Amino acid sequence: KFPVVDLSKLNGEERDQTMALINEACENWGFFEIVNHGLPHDLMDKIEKMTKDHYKTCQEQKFNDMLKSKGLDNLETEVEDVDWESTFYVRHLPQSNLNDISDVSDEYRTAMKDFGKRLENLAEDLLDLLCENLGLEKGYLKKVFHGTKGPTFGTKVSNYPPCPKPEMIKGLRAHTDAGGIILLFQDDKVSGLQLLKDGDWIDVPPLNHSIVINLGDQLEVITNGKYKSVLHRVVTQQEGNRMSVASFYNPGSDAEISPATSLVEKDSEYPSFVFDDYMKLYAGVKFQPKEPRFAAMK
Amino acid sequence: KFPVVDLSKLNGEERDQTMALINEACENWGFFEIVNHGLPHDLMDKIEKMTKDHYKTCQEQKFNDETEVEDVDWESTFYVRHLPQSNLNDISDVSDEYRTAMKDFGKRLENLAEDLLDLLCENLGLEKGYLKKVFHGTKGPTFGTKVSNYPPCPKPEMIKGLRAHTDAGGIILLFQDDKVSGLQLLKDGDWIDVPPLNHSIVINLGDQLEVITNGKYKSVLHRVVTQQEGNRMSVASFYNPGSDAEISPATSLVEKDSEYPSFVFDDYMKLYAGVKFQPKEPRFAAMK
Amino acid sequence: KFPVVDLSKLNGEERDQTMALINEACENWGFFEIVNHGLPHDLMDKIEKMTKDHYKTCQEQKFNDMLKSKGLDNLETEVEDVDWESTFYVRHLPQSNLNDISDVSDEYRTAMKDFGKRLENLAEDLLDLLCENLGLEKGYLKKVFHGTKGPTFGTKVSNYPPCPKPEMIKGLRAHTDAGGIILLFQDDKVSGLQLLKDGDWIDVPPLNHSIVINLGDQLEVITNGKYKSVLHRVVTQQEGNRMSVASFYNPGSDAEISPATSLVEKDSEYPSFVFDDYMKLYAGVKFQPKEPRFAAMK
Amino acid sequence: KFPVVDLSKLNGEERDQTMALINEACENWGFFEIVNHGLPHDLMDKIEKMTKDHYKTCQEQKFNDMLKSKGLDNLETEVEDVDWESTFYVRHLPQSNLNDISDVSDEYRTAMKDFGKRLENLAEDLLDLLCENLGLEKGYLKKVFHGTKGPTFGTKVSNYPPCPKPEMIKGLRAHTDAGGIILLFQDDKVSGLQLLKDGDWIDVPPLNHSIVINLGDQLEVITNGKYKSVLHRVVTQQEGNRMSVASFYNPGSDAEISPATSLVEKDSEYPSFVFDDYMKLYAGVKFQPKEPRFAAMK
Amino acid sequence: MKFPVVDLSKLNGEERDQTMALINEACENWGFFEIVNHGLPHDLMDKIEKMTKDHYKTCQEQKFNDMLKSKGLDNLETEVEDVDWESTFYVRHLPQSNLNDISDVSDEYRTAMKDFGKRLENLAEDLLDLLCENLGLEKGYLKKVFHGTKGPTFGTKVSNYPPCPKPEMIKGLRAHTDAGGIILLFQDDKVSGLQLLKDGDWIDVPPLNHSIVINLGDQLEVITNGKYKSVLHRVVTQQEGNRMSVASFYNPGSDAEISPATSLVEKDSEYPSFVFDDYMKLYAGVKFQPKEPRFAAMK
Ligand SMILES: O=C(O)c1ccccn1
Ligand SMILES: O=C(O)c1ccccn1
Ligand SMILES: O=C(O)c1ccccn1
Ligand SMILES: O=C(O)c1ccccn1
Ligand SMILES: O=C(O)c1ccccn1
Ligand SMILES: [Zn+2]
Ligand SMILES: [Zn+2]
Ligand SMILES: [Zn+2]
Ligand SMILES: [Zn+2]
Ligand SMILES: [Zn+2]
Repeated sequence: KFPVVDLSKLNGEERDQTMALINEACENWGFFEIVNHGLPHDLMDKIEKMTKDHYKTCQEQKFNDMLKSKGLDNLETEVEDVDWESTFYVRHLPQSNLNDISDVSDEYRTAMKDFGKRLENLAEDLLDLLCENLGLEKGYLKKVFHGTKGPTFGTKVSNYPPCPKPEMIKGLRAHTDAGGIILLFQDDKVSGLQLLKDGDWIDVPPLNHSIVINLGDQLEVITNGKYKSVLHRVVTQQEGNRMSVASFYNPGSDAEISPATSLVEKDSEYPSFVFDDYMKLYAGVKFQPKEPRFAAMK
Repeated sequence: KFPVVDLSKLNGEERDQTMALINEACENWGFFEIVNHGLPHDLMDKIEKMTKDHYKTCQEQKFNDETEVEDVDWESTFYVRHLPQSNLNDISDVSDEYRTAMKDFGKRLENLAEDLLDLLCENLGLEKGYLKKVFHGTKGPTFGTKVSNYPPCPKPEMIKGLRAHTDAGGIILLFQDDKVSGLQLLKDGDWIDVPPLNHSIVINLGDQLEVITNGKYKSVLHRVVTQQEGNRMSVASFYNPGSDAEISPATSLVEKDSEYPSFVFDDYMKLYAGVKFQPKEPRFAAMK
Repeated sequence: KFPVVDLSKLNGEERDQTMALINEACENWGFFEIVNHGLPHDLMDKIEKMTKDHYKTCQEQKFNDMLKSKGLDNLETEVEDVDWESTFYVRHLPQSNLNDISDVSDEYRTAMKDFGKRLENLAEDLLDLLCENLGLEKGYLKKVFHGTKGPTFGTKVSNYPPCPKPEMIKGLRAHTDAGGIILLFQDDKVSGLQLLKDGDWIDVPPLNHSIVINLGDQLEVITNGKYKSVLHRVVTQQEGNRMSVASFYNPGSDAEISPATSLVEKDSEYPSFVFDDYMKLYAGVKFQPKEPRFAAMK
Repeated sequence: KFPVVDLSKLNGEERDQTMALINEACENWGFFEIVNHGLPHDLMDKIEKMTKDHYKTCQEQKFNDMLKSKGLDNLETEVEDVDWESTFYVRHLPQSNLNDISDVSDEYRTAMKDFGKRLENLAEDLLDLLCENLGLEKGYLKKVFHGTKGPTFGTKVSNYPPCPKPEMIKGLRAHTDAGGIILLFQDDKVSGLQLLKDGDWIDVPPLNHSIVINLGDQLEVITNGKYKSVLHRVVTQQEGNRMSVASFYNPGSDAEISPATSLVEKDSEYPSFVFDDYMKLYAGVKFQPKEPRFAAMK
Repeated sequence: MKFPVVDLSKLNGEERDQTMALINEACENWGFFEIVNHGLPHDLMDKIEKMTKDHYKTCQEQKFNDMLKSKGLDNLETEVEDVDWESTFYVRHLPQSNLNDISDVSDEYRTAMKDFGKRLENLAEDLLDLLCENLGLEKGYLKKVFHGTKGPTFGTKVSNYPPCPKPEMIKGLRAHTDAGGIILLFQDDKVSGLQLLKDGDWIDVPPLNHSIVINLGDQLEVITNGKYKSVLHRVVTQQEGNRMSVASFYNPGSDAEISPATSLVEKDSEYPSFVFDDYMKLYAGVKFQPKEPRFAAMK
C-alpha cells in the first residue's frame, strides 16, 4: 500500500506515529503522498485548471511541432531516446523568471507565485522532519542546501498527452532525480507516474488535493545511503492527458554536499562534492544508471 | 466551358480579350479561375502542405464528433482575421511557420483582390479605385481567411459539404484543392463543377458587388458536395467592405430607379448571419 | 525550353509539327513530356494517392531504419555512393510479381495493373512514332524488343523523402537508363529530376497529369547514335517528398539488339549483342560512364 | 580599438575566443575586419589593380560627366543630396550580368567571378558563425535567406576620387545597409569609411589584405535587435582616390524575414515581412532614418 | 500605450506631485504629450483656427495648387520622398518680430497671432520650469541656457495639409526630429495626421479640441544627457480633410552655449557641447536625415 501521510497529525499526540510513517516511507519507498498539507484546495484547483488551459493555449501546438520534428507521428517501433512529454520550467529561486515567461496569463503567474512560495515553505518544513527522523540538528539540511545564494527552487510544469501506441514510448523514461526534495502536484484522474520497488513498477496513485513527495540524489549522499533516491517513470496511455506540476528544492550551486558525519561510521561509499559539479554531469546522463554519477564525484 | 483567365495576358495586345473574358464571367458565371496571378507557386505549395497537415494534427480527431441531413455542413473549419486587425498570432493551434506563411499569403491576396476590383472597375466604366473607396468605411476593408477541409463522407448523397448559398461580401479569392473536387456553382439550371486546377485561384463575387453594379454582376449560388474518399482543402479569403461602409448602386450604372437597396454593410452582415442558407432576394428587400 | 508534346495534336493538322518536335527532343534532349496521352486523370490521381499513402504506411520507417543502419543520420560530409531513395520494383512482363509485394492493398494492386497495361500500350504507340521519325517500318522497334517471351516491362515506385542537407547526398546519382523507353509519372509539386544538356543540369519540370518520356541505352544502339540516352539524376531537397512511378519498356532478355541497318551507312561504332548480357553488366556499373558498356559488348 | 578577427584561429583551440570577439563586434560595433580569411593575396592584389585601372579607363569619364550635369565642379557651399562617388554594380546571384558589362576586360571578369564565389562562400561561413553565437540551428540564416531563387549576391565597385573641398560633400552619406551581410574589400592606403559608435564617427582603418564585415537591416530583424545595423558613411579628402569593392549577400526577393522565435520573449518590436517589399521601400528612403522603415513593414 | 494627456490645472492643488510625475514619464517615454486646461483662452484658439483656415482658402490654396503645377505633382504616378505635401508660412516673434511684414494677413489675424504667441511663449517658459523641477535643475536653468545674448528664438509655423488624392505616394511632412527646445502645437481638432514613432510603431497624436501638443527638440536631448530624447514624427496626408497646424518653436538664442547639464553627467557624455547656431546651420541641410550624425558633427 502506497504511503499516504496526514500532515495535520503532526500537531498533536499522533505526531510520533506520523514521523515514524514518514521515516519508513523515506527508507523503503523513496516516495510518499501527503494530505492536509496546508495548501488551499482552492489554489490547487485553479493551478490545475490554468495549467490545463495553458496546455491547450500554449503547449499543445509546441508538442505536436515536436512529434513532427522527430517523426513520432507514427510509432511502429519502440522509442527509447525521447519522452512523450510537454514541459516548460518556472524558476523561483534564487532569481525568479516568472514575470518573463511571455505566454502565461497574469492570474496564472499570480497563482504560480503563491503556489511556489507555499511549496517552498512546505519543502523546508519537510526537511526539518527528515532532520528529526535522522537525528540531525534542526535546520541542518536547510543550511547544507543554502550555499552562497540560497537554495535553487523551480517548478516543472508538464503534460503527458494521450499516446496512440503507449507500448512504444514512455511519457518520461526511468530515472532518479538529481536534487534534494521534490513536491509534486499531479493529475487526480489520469494515472501514469510509477516507482520501482522490490523489482516491481508501482503506481503512484492519483489522489485529490494531495502532494507527492520524493527524495533526490543529494539526500541519498547526505544520509549516507539511509534514504535512497528511487527510480521512477511516467507511462503514457491512449486516453487521457496527465497533468504534472513538480517543484524541485535543490541545493545552491556552490553548496558543499557530503555525508553527514553523525550518519557515517565506516568510511562512506558516497562522495563529497559541490552540487553544481553534480548537476553539470547529471544533465547529460540523466537516463543512465545513478551509481556511476556518485563514483564520478570522487 | 468554365472561365479560366490568364492574368499574364493583361499587359499587351492580349488585354482586350482578357478583359472581355473577365467581364463575361462576372456577368454570366459569377465565378472564374485565374492563372499566372503573381502568387509564388512555392508559397501556395507551403500553404497547401501546412493546411493539410494542420488538419491531421489539430482537426481530424475532433471531427469524430441514415437519412438526408439538410441542416448540417460536412466541414472542418477555422477562421483567420487579417484586416482591420489580425488575430493570426492568437490562434492557438497554428505553428509559427504556418503563421508566417499565412501572413505573407494574406498580404499578397489582399493586393490581388484590389487589383481584381480595379479590373472590374474598368469593365464597369467606373473610375479606378472606386470599389476600393466604397469598401473602405472608417477602418478599411474587412479581410479574413476561412480554412476548411471537407473529409470523406460514407454517404455523400445524405449531406452536403456546404449547403447552397451566396456570399455576403465583396470579392472572394479561393485556393482550393487541386485534386479533390466538390465546389459547384448554379448556372442556367445546372450545378457546374468548379474544376480543381494546380496553382490557380478561384474568384467569385459576393452580394455587395451585385448591389453596387445594380445587378450587372450577380452573386451566384454555390455549394460543396462531399465524396466517399478524398479530403478537399479550402483556403478562402473574403475581401469585404468595412463595417460602416455605405453600399449602394453606383450612380453611373443606374439609368432607371434601381431595385437594389442602399444600406450600411454591417446591417447587411448582421442579418446575413442568421439567414445564410435562405434565399438571397429577401436580404436585399430587408435593407429597404 | 523543355519539350512538351501534346499528343492530341497528332489528329492531325499540326501532326507534322508534333512529329518534328518529338524528333528534336529525341535527338537533342533525350527527354520530353507528353500531355493528352489518353491515361485517365482519375487513375493517375488514385495511383499518386495510394503511392504516397503506401510510403507513409510501409516505407517511411523502413527508410529511417536504413538511414541509421548506414549512418546517413549524420551528413557531415559528402556521400557519393548512396542514393537518398525509397524504392520497390513491380514486374509486369513477361511474368508479373505484382501479387508478391505483400504490404500493398488489393485496390493499389488492381490500380497498378490497370495503369501498367495502359502505359504499356502508350509505350508501344510512342515506339511507333519513333519508327516513323526514323524512317523505320511500323512495328520495327516492338518486334526487335520482343525476343521469345515478349518485352520486359516493370515499374519502379520511388519516393525521395526530405533531406536535411541536400548538398551532401543525391536522391539518385547521375546515370543513363539501360533499357528502351521510360515512361515516368512524377510528383506534380516536388521537383528533383534533372537531365544533363549542353553542359548544364536542367530540371524536368513537374507538370500535373503529364508523363515524362526518356530513351534508354538500347535505343541509342538501335538508332546508331541518332537518339542518345541522356544522363539524369534526382536531387534531394529539405522539404518535400518527391514521388516517382517510372515504367521501363525494355527488350526481352534474349532479344538481339543491333543498329538498324537502314540507319547505318559508315560502319557502326555501336555493338550487336543480346539484351540480357547488357543488363547483367549494367547492374554492376550503373553509375559509372555509359560509353565503356557499349565497348564491353564487342 | 576597432575589432580585427583572425579567422584562421577558428580551426583550433582558440576558436571560442575568436567566436566571442565576433559576437562582441556584432553586438557593439556592427562592423569588424577579418584577416587570414580564405582569399589569396594575389587575387586581392589583382582585383585592386584592375579596379583602379578600370576607374581610369572607364569610370573617370562618367564621373566628370556626373559633375558636369550636377554642377559640382566648384563647391561654394554644402551639398547634402548627392554622393561624391563613382560606381558600377556587378550581379552574381541569382543571375550574373558579369558577361554583359561591356567595358570590363576578360581577365577582370575572370578575377571578379573568382572573387565573388569566394566571398559568397565566406558570407555563408560567417552566417553560420552568427547562428552559433545566436544559439540558432546551423544553416538557419542561409535557409531564411534562400526564398525560391536563392540569395541575392552582387558587388558594388566604387571609387571616391579626391574632392577639392571635402567639407562640402560626402563620398557617401550616412546610412544603414538594407541587406544581410556585407563584405568589403577597401583601399589599404586611402581611408574614408566611418561608422557611428557611442556618439562618435570612428574610422574603419585601411588594412592590407583584409575584409571589412558589417551587418544590414535584415539581420537586425532576424536577431530581434540583438545585432543592430549601424550607420556608416564615406568622407572625401583632397588627395587620394579610395577604392571600394563591396559585396552584398541579401535574402532572395520572396524570402520571409521575421525575428527568429528563439530570440523573442516579449512581443517583438520588429516586423515580419517579405524582403522585396523592404527593398522597394528602402531604395527611395536610403538616407532617411532607419527606424521608420521597420514601422512601415507592419 | 494610451497617448499622454496632462491636465495642467492639477498643478495648482493637492495633485501637483502626481501631475509632475506624469509629465516626467511622457518626457522620458513619449517625447510628446497633450496638455488641457493650459490657460490659453478657448475663444482665442477658436479665432486663430478660423482665421488660419480662412487665410489658407483665400490666400494659400491658389499658391498650393500652383506649387503642384510647377513641380508636376498633379500626377502622383510614383512615390515622392523629397517633397512635403504642405502649405506653410513662418512668423518670427523673437528676437525680432516680422509679424508686421507679412503682407497677406489681416490686421485682426496679425493681432490675434501676436497675442497667441505671447501666451505660448509664457507657457513655454512655464513648461521649461516644470522640466527643470523634474530633472533636479534649478528654477530658470533652461530659460537661462536658452537666452544667449539676445534672448531665445521664438517663431510660429502656420501650416495646412490639404487633401491629397493618393496619400500613399507623398507625406504631408517627412519624418524628422525638431532641432530646437520645446515645441507647442495647436493642431486641427477634427483632421488627424501627426504621428510619432514609439517602440517601432507610428502612433497618431489624436486631435483633441482646445488642447496643445507639446514635444521636445534635439537641444533638450543634449541638455538632459539623453534622459529626454527628441522623437521622430511625421504628418501623413488623407484623401479628404485639410489638417491645420499652428506650431510654435521655443529655441535657444543663436549664440547660446548648449551642453549636457553638469549634475546629470556622472560619466563622460556621448553628447557634444556646441553653440546653437552651428547646430541650426547644419540641421537646415540634413533635417530629414538621421538625428545621431548631427550630434556627432558637433564634436
Ligand atoms: O519530472 C520528473 O523528473 C519528476 C516529476 C515529479 C516527481 C518526480 N520526478
Ligand atoms: O465558404 C464559402 O462560403 C466559400 C468558400 C470559397 C469560395 C466561395 N465560398
Ligand atoms: O530511376 C530511374 O533511373 C529513372 C526514373 C524515372 C525516369 C528516368 N529514370
Ligand atoms: O556602399 C555601401 O553602402 C557600403 C560599402 C561597403 C561597406 C558598407 N557599405
Ligand atoms: O513642423 C514640425 O516640424 C512640427 C510641427 C508641430 C509639432 C512638431 N513638429
Ligand atoms: Zn523525476
Ligand atoms: Zn460561399
Ligand atoms: Zn534513370
Ligand atoms: Zn552601406
Ligand atoms: Zn517637427
